[PDB]
Amino acid sequence: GAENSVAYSNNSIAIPTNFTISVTTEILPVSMTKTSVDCTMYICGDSTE
Amino acid sequence: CSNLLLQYGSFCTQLNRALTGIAVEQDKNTQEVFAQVKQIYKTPPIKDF
Amino acid sequence: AQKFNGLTVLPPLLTDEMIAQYTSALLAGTITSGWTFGAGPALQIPFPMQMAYRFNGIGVTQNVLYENQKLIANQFNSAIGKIQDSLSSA
Amino acid sequence: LGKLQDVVNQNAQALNTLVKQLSSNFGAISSVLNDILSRLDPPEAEVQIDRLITGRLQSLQTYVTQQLIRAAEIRASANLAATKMSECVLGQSKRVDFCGKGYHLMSFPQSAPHGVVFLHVTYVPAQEKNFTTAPAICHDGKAHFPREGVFVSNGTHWFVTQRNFYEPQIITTDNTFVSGNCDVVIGIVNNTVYDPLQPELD
Ligand SMILES: *[C@@H]1O[C@H](CO)[C@@H](O[C@@H]2O[C@H](CO)[C@@H](O)[C@H](O)[C@H]2NC(C)=O)[C@H](O)[C@H]1NC(C)=O
Ligand SMILES: *[C@@H]1O[C@H](CO)[C@@H](O[C@@H]2O[C@H](CO)[C@@H](O)[C@H](O)[C@H]2NC(C)=O)[C@H](O)[C@H]1NC(C)=O
Ligand SMILES: *[C@@H]1O[C@H](CO)[C@@H](O[C@@H]2O[C@H](CO)[C@@H](O)[C@H](O)[C@H]2NC(C)=O)[C@H](O)[C@H]1NC(C)=O
Ligand SMILES: *[C@@H]1O[C@H](CO)[C@@H](O)[C@H](O)[C@H]1NC(C)=O
Ligand SMILES: *[C@@H]1O[C@H](CO)[C@@H](O)[C@H](O)[C@H]1NC(C)=O
Repeated sequence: GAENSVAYSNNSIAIPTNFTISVTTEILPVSMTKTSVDCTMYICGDSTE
Repeated sequence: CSNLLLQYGSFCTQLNRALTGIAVEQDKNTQEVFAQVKQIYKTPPIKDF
Repeated sequence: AQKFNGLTVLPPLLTDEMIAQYTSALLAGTITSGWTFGAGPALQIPFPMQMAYRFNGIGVTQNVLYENQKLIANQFNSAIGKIQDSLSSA
Repeated sequence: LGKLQDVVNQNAQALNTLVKQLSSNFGAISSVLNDILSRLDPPEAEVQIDRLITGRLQSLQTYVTQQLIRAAEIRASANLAATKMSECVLGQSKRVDFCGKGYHLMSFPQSAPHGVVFLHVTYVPAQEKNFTTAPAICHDGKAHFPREGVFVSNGTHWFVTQRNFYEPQIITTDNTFVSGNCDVVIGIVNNTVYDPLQPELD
C-alpha cells in the first residue's frame, strides 16, 4: 500500500466537514444449474448385458 | 506406466485442477483477512498514549 | 522432508514479513484513528477520547473513564502482561 | 463478473469431463461397449464390460463428490447472501465493513443470472480539518463533558461538533453534563458555558 504516516497527538482531532455518497458493488452467487444423472443411460447404452 | 495413464488422463486433469483451486483459495484466504486496508499506517514515534 | 516423492509444497503468496506488516498497519490505524480508517480516510484522535468513545458504545457514560484513567490503563497493562505470560506456558 | 462466471464454467467443464470419460477404455480393448459385444462373445468379454463398469462408476462417483462440494459452497454463499439481504437490504445494519466499505445507509438488490448483486449505499467522509481537542471543560470547578459531540477549537474559541460532520455550536448547558470536580482529568482546559437560562430570567 501507500506508505503514509498519521499525525498523532494527545490534543489533536480531525473532524470531517464534507462527505461523498459512494456505491459499492458486491457479487454473490446463490444458485447453479440443476443437472440429473442416471446410470442406465450414462453407464450403459442400448445393451441389456 | 505412462502409456496406461492415458486411459485415466481425465482423472489426472480433475485432480490437478482441484489442487490448483485449493492452492488459489488458500492464497485468496490471506488477502480477505489481512488486506482490509490499502494504506500502510506508520506507528508514530511518540509512545505517550 | 516430504518432497522427495513429487509432493511439492507451494510457497505462499504473502510471506510472514508482509503479514506482520499488515498486522502492524492495522494496529497503528486502530490506535491512532479508531474506526475512521476502516470506513474512510484516517482521522487523528487521542487514545483516551477513543476509549471513551468505545465506552459510550456499551451504554457507559464517558465521564467515568477520565475520572479513573490511571486505573484503566494499569488494568490494561496488567491484562497484557497476563496474556503474554499465559501464552508462554499450547 | 468473476463470481458468477466461475460457477457456470466449472459446471460446464465438469460436464465436458464427464462426457470425455466415456471416450476412454480404462485399460480395456475398446471404449464403446457395443464394439466388444459385436466382436467378442459375452462369456469372454465379461471382464472388459465389468472393467468399463468400474471405470464409469469411479468417474460418476468423483463427479458426484465434486458436485456435492460445490453445492456445499453454494449453500454457504447463499446463506451469506440471505443474511446480507435481511440485514443491509431489509433495514440498516450496524455491522461495520459488512455491507460495503463505509457507513452503510441502504442497499438495492438486483436480479442476476444464478446469483444476486447488492448496490450498497455507503457514507464516507471526503474532507477533514485538523483541530485541537480537550476531553473536558473546566467552567467553575465543575468539569463539563459533551453528551454526543466532542470539544474542538479553531485556535481562539471552542465549539462542540458531532463525530462524522463539522457543525460548530456554542458551548452551552443543553449539550453538556457535569460530573465531579475539576481536578480529576489529566488534560483539561479552561472556558465558559453559555447557560442560556441566565439572559432569559432578566
Ligand atoms: C462537498 O463535496 C462536493 C463534491 O465535490 C462539493 O460539490 C461540488 O461543489 C463545487 C463548488 O461548489 C461544484 O462546482 C461542483 O459541481 C459540486 N459537485 C457536485 C457533485 O455537486 C461540495 O461543494 C462540497 N461541500 C463543501 C462544503 O466543501
Ligand atoms: C474561530 O472561530 C471564531 C468564532 O466563530 C471566529 O470569531 C468570529 O469570526 C468572524 C469572522 O470574521 C467574525 O465576524 C466574528 O465577529 C468573530 N467572533 C468573535 C467572538 O471573535 C474566529 O475568527 C475563528 N478563527 C479562525 C482562525 O478561524
Ligand atoms: C484554569 O483555571 C484554574 C482555576 O481557575 C487555574 O488554577 C489556578 O492557578 C493559579 C495560578 O496558576 C493559582 O494561583 C490558583 O490557586 C489556581 N486555582 C485553582 C482553583 O486551582 C489554572 O491555572 C487555569 N489554567 C490555565 C492554563 O490558565
Ligand atoms: C493538521 O496539521 C498537522 C500538523 O499541524 C498535520 O500533520 C496534519 O496533516 C494536518 N491535517 C490536515 C487534514 O491537513
Ligand atoms: C501531550 O504530550 C506532550 C508530550 O509528552 C506533553 O508535553 C503535553 O503536556 C501533553 N498534553 C496533554 C494535554 O496531556
